[PDB]
Amino acid sequence: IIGGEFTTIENQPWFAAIYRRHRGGSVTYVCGGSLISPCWVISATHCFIDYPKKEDYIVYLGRSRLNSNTQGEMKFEVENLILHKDYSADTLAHHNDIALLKIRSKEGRCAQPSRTIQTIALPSMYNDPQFGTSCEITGFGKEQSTDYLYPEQLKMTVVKLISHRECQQPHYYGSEVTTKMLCAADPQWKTDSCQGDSGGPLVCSLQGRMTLTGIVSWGRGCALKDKPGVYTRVSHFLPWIRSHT
Amino acid sequence: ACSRYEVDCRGRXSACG
Ligand SMILES: *Cc1cc(C*)cc(C*)c1
Ligand SMILES: [Cl-]
Repeated sequence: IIGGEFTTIENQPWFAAIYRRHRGGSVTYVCGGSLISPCWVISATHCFIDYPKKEDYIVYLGRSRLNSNTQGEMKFEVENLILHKDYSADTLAHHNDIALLKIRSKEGRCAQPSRTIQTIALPSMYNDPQFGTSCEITGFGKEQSTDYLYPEQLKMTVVKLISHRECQQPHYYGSEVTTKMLCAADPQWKTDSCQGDSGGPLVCSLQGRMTLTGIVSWGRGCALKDKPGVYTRVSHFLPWIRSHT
Repeated sequence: ACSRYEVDCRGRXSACG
């Protein structure tokens, strides 16, 4: 996350931190995700498309730090890893950038609600907040585009929803943005998602409900003028989510 | 170069492609 502030998992308790294990037991971060039910985390297919074997992945909930453990965290295996069979990416945009992970502890259990872990509601079909609405994104992604390191502490920031019309300008992304995507950015262009933030949540209040409006997917650079964040538009993937869940 | 240890290797900001 460019800009924004350090937070803790208690302020984003639906945030899931997804890791890959290596032949030598080295564990590296992959991407973020969101807890949408006790056994299900939603994320982005592009995060997994190169190493699609569920066995390599670990998922943490209740976790506030990237390479250290935090009190109140819970560790899960991936029982099912479901990618979107129409995933594609031209050179910039990612289409159908959405994935599900069924999580299961070693005792065979799913998440339980606590101080650090809660589910995030999905929107009802085709229901997005109005443009101008202030939303939250969270992740362990880069703090600057040029960094080689990732912050150790969870961050969040606020961004505003942008109309397709406005996002579909030449000097933004044009028709590179489809109707199954959604743009958000800082009016002053100082805060944004970046590498490592993908799969993570874009959360808005909608009908007095904290709601998973988007999933961090793509964008040109990070916090670049006229280059908003581009998010999988969850309210247009309900059938896919019901049919796999 | 960019490896299998790389975080979110197809994320915005990544050198892939
Ligand atoms: C080096 C590398 C790694 C991944 C996961 C993807 C691309 C394009 C390049
Ligand atoms: Cl599919």
